[PDB]
Amino acid sequence: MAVPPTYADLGKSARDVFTKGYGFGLIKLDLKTKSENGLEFTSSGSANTETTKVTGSLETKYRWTEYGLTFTEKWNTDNTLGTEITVEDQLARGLKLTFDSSFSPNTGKKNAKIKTGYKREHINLGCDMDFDIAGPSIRGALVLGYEGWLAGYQMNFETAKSRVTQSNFAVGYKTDEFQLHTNVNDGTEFGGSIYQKVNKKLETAVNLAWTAGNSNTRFGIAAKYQIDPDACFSAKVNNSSLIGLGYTQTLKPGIKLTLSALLDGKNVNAGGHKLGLGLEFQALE
Repeated sequence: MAVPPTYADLGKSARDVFTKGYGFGLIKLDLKTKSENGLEFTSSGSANTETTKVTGSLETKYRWTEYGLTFTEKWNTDNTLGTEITVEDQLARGLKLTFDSSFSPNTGKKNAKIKTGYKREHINLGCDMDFDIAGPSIRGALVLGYEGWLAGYQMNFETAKSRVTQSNFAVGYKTDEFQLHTNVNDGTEFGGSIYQKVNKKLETAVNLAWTAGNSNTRFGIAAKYQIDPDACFSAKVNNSSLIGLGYTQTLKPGIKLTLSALLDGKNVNAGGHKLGLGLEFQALE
């Protein structure tokens, strides 16, 4: 059983480029300190320095053994409450148990979800059940792996009703320089993502999806261009003429500067620019 993170290859390309990147002109912060002693500490969030609009999250995390125990506690300023604790089973190799807590906006009480992952040498099985008091929802995930092609489908069955609430789908193939994954988010958005590497130049990813309702094609391309070990520029544009770039610059061992800006080609000069300035601090050594 040599089972790679195939489920993770379904959205690694897509999630990064698909995200809008709507910066309100504010500051993003991230600080992560790792120790291989069960300790992981993360501080993250965004603050608008124009008056005082600070919303973020604080993560108290526990990391014991790389492929063993990971405890995640996080609380958002939005009052939402997130928990995810993962334990890898040593008897059943490829068996992953994680206990999740869903982050309640108004309730303030975290809610219990049970997340299970079984890896078979060709395909990945995942059972995730969110327990609501009036009607729990059980979502089943299956990632398929067959010579050259990688596939996935995650379905949400709502026992609160008689019905599926979310339908997620993934298909594609992996090649030396090209990775393609067709991804579906509900019946409402279905499209494909292409990951292409330009040797020693830059790396580009394409995401475009069709959204049910009208004949809309959503097209977007992102490329991360690295010239320096301490400097890498990542730019993406969406077919809505929206150009957003993020510049990652390392200022000495421990400080990452991330400049991000979405320029609405619709009329940035008179319509406004989207801005995100982010500092990422890390303690490893």
